[PDB]
Amino acid sequence: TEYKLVVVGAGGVGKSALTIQLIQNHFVDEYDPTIEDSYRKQVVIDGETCLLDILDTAGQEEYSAMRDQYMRTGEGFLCVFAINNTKSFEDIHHYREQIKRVKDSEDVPMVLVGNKCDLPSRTVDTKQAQDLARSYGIPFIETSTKTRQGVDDAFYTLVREIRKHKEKMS
Ligand SMILES: Nc1nc2c(ncn2[C@@H]2O[C@H](COP(=O)(O)OP(=O)(O)O)[C@@H](O)[C@H]2O)c(=O)[nH]1
Repeated sequence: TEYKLVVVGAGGVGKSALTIQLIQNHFVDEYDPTIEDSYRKQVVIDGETCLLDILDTAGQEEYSAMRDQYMRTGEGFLCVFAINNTKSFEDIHHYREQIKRVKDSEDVPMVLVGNKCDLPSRTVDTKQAQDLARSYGIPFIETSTKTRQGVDDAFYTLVREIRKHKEKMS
């Protein structure tokens, strides 16, 4: 019943920072006597219990066996670039294409996220990113984990995208 969210993008764009901040504002303890400790932590977003994973392909993950498994298991993807890192924006299309290939689907819930929007050293304009998102047919939102701008909205929007997809498949 859980929604499986995956945060994907180039190294250093802020995927961990986004995910940590989301957990901080949304985790709760749940009573569940069927498990040994009787309580588990869970994240609830827009009324849905959500699982959270980060997909990174560089650094230590250059050595990982798990990339395609992350893509197959995830139900919706936050595709993150940083607004001060043009290469990270150029890398988005590769991630999206790989996800569509691995999932063998043209309809994969996704949201495009331009993180670090607090920074004054912008090299990716809001319009370039909006054009990309429009080509994909997905929402685009700018975020900052420093000011908190957009962070909740990015994940809430992804949850709605997944919900609408699950409604259609049903
Ligand atoms: N200015 C700014 N820095 C950020 C933001 N989000 C993350 N960072 C910083 O960017 C660096 C990389 O973040 P991290 O979460 O490790 O990125 P990941 O490699 O994509 O998981 C760290 O120094 C973070 O503090 C943001 O919204 N604004």
